[PDB]
Amino acid sequence: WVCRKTYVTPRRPFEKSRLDQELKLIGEYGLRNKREVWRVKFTLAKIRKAARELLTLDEKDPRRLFEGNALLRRLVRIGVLDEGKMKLDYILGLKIEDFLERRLQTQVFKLGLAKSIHHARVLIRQRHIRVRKQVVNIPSFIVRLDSQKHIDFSLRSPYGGGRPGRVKRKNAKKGQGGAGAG
Amino acid sequence: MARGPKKHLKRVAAPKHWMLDKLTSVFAPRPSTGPHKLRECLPLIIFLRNKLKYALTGDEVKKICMQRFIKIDGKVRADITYPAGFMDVISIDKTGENFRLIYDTKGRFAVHRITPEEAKYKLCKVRKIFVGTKGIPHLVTHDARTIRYPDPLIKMNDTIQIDLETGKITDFIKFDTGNLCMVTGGANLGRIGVITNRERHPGSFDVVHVKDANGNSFATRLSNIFVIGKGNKPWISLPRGKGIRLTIAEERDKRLAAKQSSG
RNA sequence: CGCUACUACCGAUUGGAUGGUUUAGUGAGGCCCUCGGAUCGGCCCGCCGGGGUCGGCCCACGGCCCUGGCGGAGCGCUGAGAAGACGGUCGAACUUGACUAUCUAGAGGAAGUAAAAGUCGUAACAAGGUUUCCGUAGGUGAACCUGCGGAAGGAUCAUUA
RNA sequence: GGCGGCGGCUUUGGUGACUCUAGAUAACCUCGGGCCGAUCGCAGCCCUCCGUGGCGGCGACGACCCAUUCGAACGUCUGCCCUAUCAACUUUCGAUGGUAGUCGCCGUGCCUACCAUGGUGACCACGGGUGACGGGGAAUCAGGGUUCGAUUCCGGAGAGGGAGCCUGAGAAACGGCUACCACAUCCAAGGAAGGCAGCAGGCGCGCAAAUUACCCACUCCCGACCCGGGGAGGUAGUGACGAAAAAUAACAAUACAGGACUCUUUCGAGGCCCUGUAAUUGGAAUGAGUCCACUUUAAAUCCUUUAACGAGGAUCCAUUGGAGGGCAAGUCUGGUCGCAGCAGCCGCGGUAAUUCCAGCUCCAAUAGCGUAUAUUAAAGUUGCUGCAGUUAAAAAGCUCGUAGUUGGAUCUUGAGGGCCCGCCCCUCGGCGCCCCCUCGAUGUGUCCCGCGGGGCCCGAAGCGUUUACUUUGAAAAAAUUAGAGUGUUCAAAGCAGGCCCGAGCCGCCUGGAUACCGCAGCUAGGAAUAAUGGAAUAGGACCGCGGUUCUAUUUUGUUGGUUUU
RNA sequence: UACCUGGUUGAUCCUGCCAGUAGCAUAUGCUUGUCUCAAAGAUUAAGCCAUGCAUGUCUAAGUACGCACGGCCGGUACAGUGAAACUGCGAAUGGCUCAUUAAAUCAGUUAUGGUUCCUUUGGUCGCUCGCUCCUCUCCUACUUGGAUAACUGUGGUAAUUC
Repeated sequence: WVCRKTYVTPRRPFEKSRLDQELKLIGEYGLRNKREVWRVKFTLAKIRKAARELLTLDEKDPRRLFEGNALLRRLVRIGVLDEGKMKLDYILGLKIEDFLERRLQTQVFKLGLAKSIHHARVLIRQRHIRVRKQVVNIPSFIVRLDSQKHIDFSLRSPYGGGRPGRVKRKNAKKGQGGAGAG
Repeated sequence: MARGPKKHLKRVAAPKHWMLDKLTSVFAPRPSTGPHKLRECLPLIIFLRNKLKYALTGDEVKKICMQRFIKIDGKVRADITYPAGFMDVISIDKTGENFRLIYDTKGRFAVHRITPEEAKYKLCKVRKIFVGTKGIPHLVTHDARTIRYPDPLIKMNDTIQIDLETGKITDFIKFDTGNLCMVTGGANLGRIGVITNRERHPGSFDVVHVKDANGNSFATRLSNIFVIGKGNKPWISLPRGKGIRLTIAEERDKRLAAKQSSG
């Protein structure tokens, strides 16, 4: 019924300084393409302007407060914003990479079995982790505060604890047929 | 070509106060004709399997109406979509549960278990008082229940405690200033409280300045004013959401409370 | 002015095609109303089947009456009522021309653009060899020439006791 | 008390508003032609009493006659695209008004009888143009603005085009009919039978559009009705419309190539971050798959669940665009030689081609990317914000001059607390007054006073000239969209959700916010601002009253008479 | 995201359009692994439409005389069930499509005290208030009359839902 785009397109086609700046955020955080740059770029333009409009509203407006204190809380429940500052002036000062750190990928690179951020996207994509009682397969997942407290091995990752699929068995077959001579 | 009236009704272009969903089911219950105008009305099937949720399919609700377990206004109902309006009790004849249809100040129907003392009478603010043929006065209420021989001191907008066992009206409450009135409609839906003021105009379009229980004073027309008895004297219980008025910054303090606080 | 395409123009052919009207015509077609009586029953009476009564208390069958049958009878005089049909009513519509619009053929006319290296003269640019240009008016193969009044956008912001 | 005096009781439902309800009398009629059961199921009774008459529920259906519901259709206000190379229009045909009636569900020139000449326009009427269904809403733009609305909604309109009838409450029904007009069938030639802009599907047209699918289960719908039926709809298919998530392998080890580093005078060595590249892989994986299975739902289907299998490599191996600039990345390599081509534009190619054509390398995005066309911005090149008009486009030959659009000045409202308030130059409330049930003197009734109703007249208020304006609310389809609750595993999104108890918790529980309403109106605050009012050869306030006079009706018990206040 | 970029020329500053530049939404070029969503005969033919199908329906309660089915259980009419059939209602709506119409639709606001409405919600059902009782003789109330479907067969029909 209703759908929308979650990425964005700038009005300048070739702005090579920006084009290699977008190559950084992929290499700094482990992204697929510039769409993963443009996905958070699609969001953060709306976030600043929502911070801008509530700032230009008159104070003690519930549409400024009750929406905004939700928007204060929604940005803090995920742990991107901290509510120790908690006003619209600082929400004008947030960036893309505050969300990228709260993605599932970098927190796997920060914490757990990831040696690289190539590796950190793989462990989500090849489902070695459970973030809850949840095989979570999305690297752009952007996490909450409690979410960083239950990222484990998955029970479908047969290494680090899990039911065997066909791979540690194959890695057993590397010693039981790769070394068992049949 | 609109060669007759529509005998079909679909969803979302449906009343929102029935609290239906989006296009998940492509048809509406479509209440029948009856005592109340069709938007005031509420289907039983919304109250049965979408509010109390004892059923899940429509042919069951037909057979539940063939069970005849439903008495609306104390009267046996076999309609899945009965045109039941305001202050209409619903006697669920098998669970022993009475529920009187009143509106919230949130904007929703209240699943509201009144006492069975409060189920015999419902308060209908009257619709007309007319001297019928052969010199006979009458009262007819908003649910079009034509009652011969009214009270000889009542006038317009008096509330009759409509004996739902019989019709055949019992005692009244006179339309008086400062009565409790569940204000319904517009930005003042579901608000109970005293009247304290009424404004008059020849012709049409009279507004009624109502100060509710919370102190919200508002001028909203007498069409939005259904009298429910006497001032600071309710006659059924107060519905959910306090039935007066609620603020939304407080409503998040309400919505955080009993989720994960129960069981 | 030569090569030469594009394009509208215009155009005989009272070209053609399509659509919209419109005069009046015809009026379908049902509706209203006028009917109509194809026809179907009731009442009738003749006769018996029963009942009753006044052949008869044998008041009985039957006469008679009621009714059952039945037909005739006046088909009386009704109840119903068909097709048809009356005149209107709306009016499909079509006709007749008129009428317009759209589309297009259209010989060709006549041009512009394009199209360029084909041609004259040298318009005009330096004051461009007659400085420019307006209006207008003629002229001149043409660029244009001239007159009349302009103008400076000229080559003059500058001529005196 | 057969009355003459004098007094006394002295009596009608609603609307802002109808000649409203209601009343009555005189009736009226409706015929085949208003009405109050010749019915049907379920079931208990009483009988001076034996099989009937008295009779009671259950509900069937029905109608009298109305409320209702559903509304309908007509009438109010506000609102539409383009055109003056459309300026006046409308009736001979009623155009417009009245009266009168006809008719129609009814208002109505509806309609005519009849009368009137109306009615209306530069504020662009009248007319013409628009794929003009309209709107809810949609896309884009800082804002200002700009494009869309056949399109999951609302309302309208037609089912080939008209016309006419029908049925029913509702239909000129094209899943009626009748005929016509344009199409389509059988025909045995008489006749008979037909209209997908229903689902599909088909062709047709095109640039352009999927099942001649399945199910009445979900959704609802109609019924005599739980039952059923439904191409409504659901379901899948079709389906880079488009959208969402985001793979095609990491990872080290190795080595180098180093950047810190440490040693070293540096060198160099040690030294990791490593990342490319090497030979590799090493465990370590993963569906992309395949697949038992549970699942799924109308049945399914997919999904998710998966036992199990499915990567060391040139792999299970991404593309589509660009490098002459604009425009990122080839002053590559070859060929070509103003050729072939390329090049939106600016431009290469005429031989040592950075424009070709390729190779290679690079860049770009990426399961997309590119093109076409369309439109929005950029564009302050339509400039409302916010264009330019001496010489680049753009002040008329000049002037008056209407519409047009603009316009000069000018009238009054201290305290409380560290601003806030009312002030200054009758209908309510209500200080008073009398009446009345009277309140404290007094308990049909006074003198503390209407406070109760008032009545009147005040501070107060209809006030006095009003609006624009602003402000208040109401009203302001849903969807949309803004946006709250909400972990859709993120997300597109949905309206959700969360528990304890073993599973007897026989449950408990959050919810499903709020924002928006052209206008016109409404509402009520404001009264600045902009218009706006009056006393002019005198008018306004005061029962100043006066004399006149019309008439309205209460009491004189009543009526009647006249008479007055 | 409130932007510009390239192009007049000997060079320059302008005006000024050109062309690049993003959004889009079909058409399409090429290519495409998962998993969630899905527009889609509007453009062009409101074209013709083949075919498939798109509104049916019985309650304990209209009529059971099914040739049925099932039973002794039958008589006053009796069947349990019940095709049909007649009777009751929908069939008008739904879907589809926007050709059409320019104050017209439609939208917002109003009003029918001009108008009609199945259905449903509720009242209304003894009577002629006795013809100053036909309604006590009008004596049909324990109930009326005839008249059709299904049923049957005769059938005709190129063909027909004849």
